[PDB]
Amino acid sequence: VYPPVPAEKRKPIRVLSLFDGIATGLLVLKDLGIQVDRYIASEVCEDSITVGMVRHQGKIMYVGDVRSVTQKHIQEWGPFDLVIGGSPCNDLSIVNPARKGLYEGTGRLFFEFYRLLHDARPKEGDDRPFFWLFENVVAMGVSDKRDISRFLESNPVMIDAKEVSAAHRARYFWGNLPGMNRPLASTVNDKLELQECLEHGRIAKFSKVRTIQHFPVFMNEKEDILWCTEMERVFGFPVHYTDVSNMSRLARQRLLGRSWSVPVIRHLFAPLKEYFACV
Amino acid sequence: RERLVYEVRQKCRNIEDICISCGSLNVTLEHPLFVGGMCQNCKNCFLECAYQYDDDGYQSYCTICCGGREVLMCGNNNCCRCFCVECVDLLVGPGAAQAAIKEDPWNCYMCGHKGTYGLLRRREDWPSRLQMFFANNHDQEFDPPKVYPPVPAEKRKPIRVLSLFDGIATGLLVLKDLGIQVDRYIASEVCEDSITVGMVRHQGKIMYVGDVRSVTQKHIQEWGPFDLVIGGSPCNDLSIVNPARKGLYEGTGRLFFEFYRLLHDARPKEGDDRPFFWLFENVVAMGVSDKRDISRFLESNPVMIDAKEVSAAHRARYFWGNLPGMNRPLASTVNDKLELQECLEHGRIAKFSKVRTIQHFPVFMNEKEDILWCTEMERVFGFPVHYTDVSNMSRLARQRLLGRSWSVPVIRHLFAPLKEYFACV
Ligand SMILES: Nc1ncnc2c1ncn2[C@@H]1O[C@H](CSCC[C@H](N)C(=O)O)[C@@H](O)[C@H]1O
Ligand SMILES: Nc1ncnc2c1ncn2[C@@H]1O[C@H](CSCC[C@H](N)C(=O)O)[C@@H](O)[C@H]1O
Ligand SMILES: [Zn+2]
Ligand SMILES: [Zn+2]
Ligand SMILES: [Zn+2]
Repeated sequence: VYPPVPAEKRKPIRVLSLFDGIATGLLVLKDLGIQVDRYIASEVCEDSITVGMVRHQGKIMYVGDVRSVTQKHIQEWGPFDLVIGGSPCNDLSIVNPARKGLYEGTGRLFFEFYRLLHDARPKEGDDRPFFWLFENVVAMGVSDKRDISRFLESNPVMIDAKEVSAAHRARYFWGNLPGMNRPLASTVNDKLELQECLEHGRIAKFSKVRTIQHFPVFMNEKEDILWCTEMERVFGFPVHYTDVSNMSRLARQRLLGRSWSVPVIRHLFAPLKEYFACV
Repeated sequence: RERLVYEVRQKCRNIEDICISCGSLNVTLEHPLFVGGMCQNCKNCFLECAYQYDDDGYQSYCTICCGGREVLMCGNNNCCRCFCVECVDLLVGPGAAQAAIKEDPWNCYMCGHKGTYGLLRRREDWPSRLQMFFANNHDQEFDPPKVYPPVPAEKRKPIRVLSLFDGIATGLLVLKDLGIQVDRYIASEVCEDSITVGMVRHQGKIMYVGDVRSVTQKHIQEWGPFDLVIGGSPCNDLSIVNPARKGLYEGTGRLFFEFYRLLHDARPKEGDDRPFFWLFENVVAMGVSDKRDISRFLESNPVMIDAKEVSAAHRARYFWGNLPGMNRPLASTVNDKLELQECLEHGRIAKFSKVRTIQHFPVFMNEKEDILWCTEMERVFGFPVHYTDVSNMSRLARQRLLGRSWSVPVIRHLFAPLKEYFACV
């Protein structure tokens, strides 16, 4: 536990964000009104790059693959105040029909986070505030979870988004952010019922959508999928967030599906306001 | 015309006494863009052909004669004109076309910086003459539309609209933007995506009908008196942009009459002097006898309105109707974006200032050639941001859906004096 820095002394936060996806982290930091000095992001999927580019207005400095980031890169891109990331979950999740393996691909990429975390960490005796967050799914192996806990040298917190959002999104969060254990509060802006997240003219038999009776909606006495803008509303994203480039619906749903739940991430990132500068 | 222009350059015949399109001696008009006379058959050809563009975004035929077998496309940015080899042999000289092919950065004669050549010289008020040229269509003489006296403000009531070929509910959207109270908005449409767009964006208010051909006069009577009937025939088959142009009169022409029928069904009787208004829309790249038959049946003179005046698209459209002030000039408000660049997303730069939609991919982003994004196509046509992102549809379909639609500030311009006849929010 690092002691709080006085308000006049606070500075803009610097974030290294691995497996950034659609820039949920920076978006949440903006929503909290924290000044962001810089936001370095590694990602490989072009659609997600584009989403971040447009929605965050060129501010994000885009890097390539995480495996091309050296310790020299970490040093020359300035000291980092917050390192965040979530390993690929599509291969760990049981939803993908082609489950060739779980430890392959995703597990290797985990260590990449691990490496860069140590690269971004201040030395002992440098008592400057430094924070990190790793995210993963709950449907994972026990020895896998143990090895992750061993390497990050911490105990996981399971947080389920149902407490604050209209999705069943149970996720592990390792990290040293203050108040990562405390209970989740749902603000009035958050929508605990699926029906509030639907478009007008639609009615939901479901109150929650399970995403980690396939088609959740009865509209005009017919069974339909949630629309992309509603999937955004379920996860807490701003309205029409992923409509940037010309991409197919299947891809755009997939893109939204991988992402972090916005009010959960707001809940986690909120006490960082006590350590950095405000807008 | 080779021997006749031989006598023209020998100072024995005036170029203004000869039809520079086909060499006819039956000179009635002057050519609107360049020096010479113009015969009536060439006027009909010019009406059909001038604003016809190929799939490359350049003109389908020569700009001069509206024919030509092999054409010269123009190098200058945003210019889409073509000049066939035959025309250049008279006006610039023999072999000038074959020599002009070899000039790799070439500018066409509407874009030439000098503006003055030997036999061909560009006439100075050509945009004014282009605007006058449609007023020059007095062959289809018709009586002026009946002007209805303004209803006092306290007496005004909410407008009722019958909207055929509604598409994505551009009309109701514009009426909302003008702040006119809408009692009801009956709409016929058949494409499910467009139905959905209207449903969501206009919040269940729209009462959806099926095919226009299932709407009877009894239907028209029992759905209450209508104050405004609007519509635009399918333009995809009339447009030269669709590769599969099987016909022009088939499909689209038949559906035109549907509008015609329901218009008469919705019209008040003589002696019923209640205000009533109607609008029909169509493309400029259409047949002359087609345009005549349309003018004959709607018993009116078309107004051509080009969206370039108020928006970032070349969208030249005919508007028949009796709305007051349909002839008056178009004003572009500060909210409207006359440059393509203002309509782009951040991080993108447009070499183009206008997009021609009636160098295929209009955008240089990160030193690469890309299509406009769907939300930008919405911004080009004046639609609200993220207007067509309702259901889960493909990009090709969603672009197509946007492409057919009416230009929003043009429709705002047309619908604006209806505020003097109906109730406000
Ligand atoms: N080698 C690699 N380097 C960086 N990102 C990668 C990668 N391989 C896969 N990814 C990306 O890692 C992401 C994992 S899920 C990302 C969730 C993210 N927090 C969000 O809010 O969207 C995927 O988007 C995938 O595109
Ligand atoms: N039989 C029919 N009845 C009603 N609409 C039809 C039809 N056949 C085709 N259409 C529709 O007519 C439209 C012509 S273009 C529509 C433009 C409209 N003003 C807009 O703003 O979108 C197309 O959307 C097409 O889907
Ligand atoms: Zn002629
Ligand atoms: Zn020609
Ligand atoms: Zn030119």
